[PDB]
Amino acid sequence: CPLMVKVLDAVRGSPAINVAVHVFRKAADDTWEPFASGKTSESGELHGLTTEEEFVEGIYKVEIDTKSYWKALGISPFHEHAEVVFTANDSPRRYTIAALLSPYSYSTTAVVTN
Amino acid sequence: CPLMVKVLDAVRGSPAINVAVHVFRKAADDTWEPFASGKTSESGELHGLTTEEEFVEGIYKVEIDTKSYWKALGISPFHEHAEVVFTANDSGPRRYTIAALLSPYSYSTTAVVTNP
Amino acid sequence: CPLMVKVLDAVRGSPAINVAVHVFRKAADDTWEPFASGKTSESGELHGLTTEEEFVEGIYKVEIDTKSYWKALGISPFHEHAEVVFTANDSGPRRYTIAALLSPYSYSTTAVVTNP
Amino acid sequence: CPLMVKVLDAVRGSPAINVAVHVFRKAADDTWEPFASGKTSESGELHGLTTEEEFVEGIYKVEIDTKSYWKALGISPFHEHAEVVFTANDSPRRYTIAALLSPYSYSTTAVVTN
Ligand SMILES: O=C(O)Cc1ccccc1Nc1c(Cl)cccc1Cl
Ligand SMILES: O=C(O)Cc1ccccc1Nc1c(Cl)cccc1Cl
Repeated sequence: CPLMVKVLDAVRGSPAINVAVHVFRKAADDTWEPFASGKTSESGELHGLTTEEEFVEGIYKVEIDTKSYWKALGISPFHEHAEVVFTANDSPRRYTIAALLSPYSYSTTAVVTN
Repeated sequence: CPLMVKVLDAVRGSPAINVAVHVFRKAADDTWEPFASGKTSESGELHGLTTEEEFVEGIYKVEIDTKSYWKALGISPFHEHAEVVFTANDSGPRRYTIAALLSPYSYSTTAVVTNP
Repeated sequence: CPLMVKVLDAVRGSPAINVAVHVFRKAADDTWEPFASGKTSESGELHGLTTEEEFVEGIYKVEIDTKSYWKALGISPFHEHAEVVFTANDSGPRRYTIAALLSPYSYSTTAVVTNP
Repeated sequence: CPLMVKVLDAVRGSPAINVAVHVFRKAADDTWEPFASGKTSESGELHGLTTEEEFVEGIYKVEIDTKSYWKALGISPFHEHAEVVFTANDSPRRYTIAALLSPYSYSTTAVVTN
């Protein structure tokens, strides 16, 4: 599993469950190409987005549909989503994209390991 | 000032100086139209991006050029740039402060929204 | 102003107002001696805690009373209070801004350190 | 495992390895009593600090020795440590205390689950 997403709720102190995540790859013409997607599990985790064979070097965008998440909890959010844009690089790389969510704030970190 | 950006450096314990910022607005046709751009000052702040008249209701994207910043300092960062996307002024004019705290492999961003 | 505190609310997208702050200094005998205290204003800022003369070299603890804050608003938070412990002024006098961003189950804190 | 600590490095984008963690319980006389301790593993994780039988309701402090961590990497840190003070409460509770570290900044979150 080369690319994993982890999403947490800073208001309830829990995994953020059933959050839609869309991954895009940057094409040669600079448009964003749909690459992979899913919903976070009960652990707030999203696995099996892609394989090592497909996950070539390039610029990727991970879009976390945070607005819909806060809406379903009855809370008015600030952001449309959270966007994590980065270059995948063969020179470590099991990528964990973690995001902590608040109504008016989010943080994201990359955990890159062998 | 209706839209302002503040950036801090979590490695140096300092304002993030000379950080390029590009602001876009979602157009009728769903494309990101260039709206405003600037660079953070010595205080890590960016003011005078727009006016109260030009800053109408819409979906805005604030792109903080974090990679260029860390690179300009001999650090190879994870992110290309931090992207803050939000609907602004949908219940009348508000004033927005987009705050960001930067580490090479992490950032957090928060919004301060006040009613003038 | 050599020591200042700024607090934001990540739930409301606002300054955290009326947040109690207690500052302690490590004494010769290793105990935490009361140093200064105050409350954040409408801007979420706390100034005038100490002077440049009183703020000598030492290990300081800034206690931001986050539980009291969230409780005063009908939210049951995780943390009792955020604790920022640091050595100050060990290479001559500096000015410190302790910044904190609060969520019910999370906070981040950063330091802005400037040479006057 | 009622209490788990996870520590990450925001500069290198990795688990923070070999970080000393000390847990204290608040005594009736308001002093901090040594409760449990350890070093974070290669995954930046610390498990088996305590058991359900011992982890009774009360105020606990998790002290993360961040200064020593940054020193060993040759980096001058701001904080003496990171302190996470909280009440353990029987009314969820598998507690994960997560901390993300930078030289002049840290964030911490509680992930509390059933
Ligand atoms: O991911 C973030 O940036 C938010 C954050 C803040 C404080 C402590 C931990 C985390 N994230 C986090 C968590 Cl809560 C668990 C596993 C891995 C990570 Cl990166
Ligand atoms: O800016 C953010 O979103 C994160 C953050 C984390 C910890 C401490 C401060 C901040 N932000 C922040 C900033 Cl960038 C300026 C003034 C006051 C604050 Cl609280």
